[PDB]
Amino acid sequence: EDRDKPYACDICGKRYKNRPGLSYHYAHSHLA
Ligand SMILES: [Zn+2]
Repeated sequence: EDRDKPYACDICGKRYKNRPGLSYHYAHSHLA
């Protein structure tokens, strides 16, 4: 599945199949 969903958020570990999916999570998650 690290083949199918090779990208991951460094804070929560959520896995993503595509970079734009992670990009959106990264932009808006885990903020004050
Ligand atoms: Zn995260």
